[PDB]
Amino acid sequence: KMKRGINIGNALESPKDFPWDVKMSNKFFDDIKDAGFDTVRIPVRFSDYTSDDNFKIDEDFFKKIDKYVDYALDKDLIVVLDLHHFEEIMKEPRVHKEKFLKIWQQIANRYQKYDKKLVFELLNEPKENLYSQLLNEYIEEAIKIIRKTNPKRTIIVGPYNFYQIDYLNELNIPKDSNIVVSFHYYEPNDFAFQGNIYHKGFEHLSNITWEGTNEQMDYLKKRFDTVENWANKNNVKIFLGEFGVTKEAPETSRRAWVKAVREEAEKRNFSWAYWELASGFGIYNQIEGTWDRDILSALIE
Ligand SMILES: OC[C@H]1O[C@@H](O)[C@H](O)[C@@H](O)[C@@H]1O
Repeated sequence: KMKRGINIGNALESPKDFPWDVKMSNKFFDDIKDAGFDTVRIPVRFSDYTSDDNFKIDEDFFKKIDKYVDYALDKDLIVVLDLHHFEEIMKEPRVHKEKFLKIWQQIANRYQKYDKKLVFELLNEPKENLYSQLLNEYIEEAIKIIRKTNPKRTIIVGPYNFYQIDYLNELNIPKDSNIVVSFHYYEPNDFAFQGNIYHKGFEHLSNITWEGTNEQMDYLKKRFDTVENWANKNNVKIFLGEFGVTKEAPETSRRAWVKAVREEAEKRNFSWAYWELASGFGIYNQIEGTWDRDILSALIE
């Protein structure tokens, strides 16, 4: 099902009391669908909308999610609903385990009848103190809750340290046929993030190139070898849930990197979703509804 996807980023994963620079809008799903994408990824920071008791998700905000998911779903888009930027659980996972499992109880109860095309992504980029042996324990506990109301819906999990290839070996594949494994890919980091203010440590880089040299192509291929090999041995399909390049980077390298990564993904039967529609990594002007053909051409011929 999933192949060509895009993230609506820096939108609903914004902090509850500080919105970021992209305003979610139904027109987005029209233009994404018409561009050739079959899949949209929607990061949502539900953790900012809980009664911090039974951890009841604010119904107001929750209705906002009904609006866009239904609209997206009523265009035949696959919608990955993604619990994004749950920051407190990365610092003290043991304190927020229950808050995490309560959150997925509500989500699964509420969209249990929804079309197959609605997919669940449990926890974006586990990092810091939520290390693998806890992450796996919480992942198994969340799937068994979800599986009472959503027994066949697709569920996406990912490894520790920002969904990193290097931590796939520690990620446990659950007892379950309907699970996709996701990694993120932005290597090399200094080229992909250069000049972006939101990427702490990268904001003052400048004019770094990716020309597609043989060593550069070789590295990319070996990194993707590592993931394919893992996925073969574990009989799971892989989803490249985020990849992209900031706008500040050199126009021509940006296109070549994105093409090369997209191509390598498809070459190995990976679904993918480009990091980010309309923000600092974007390829789409939210004010005029126009695309950056130069980058869009790299993603979809
Ligand atoms: O999704 C994680 C992060 O990635 C960056 O692209 C966004 O600009 C940041 O504000 C966000 O914290």
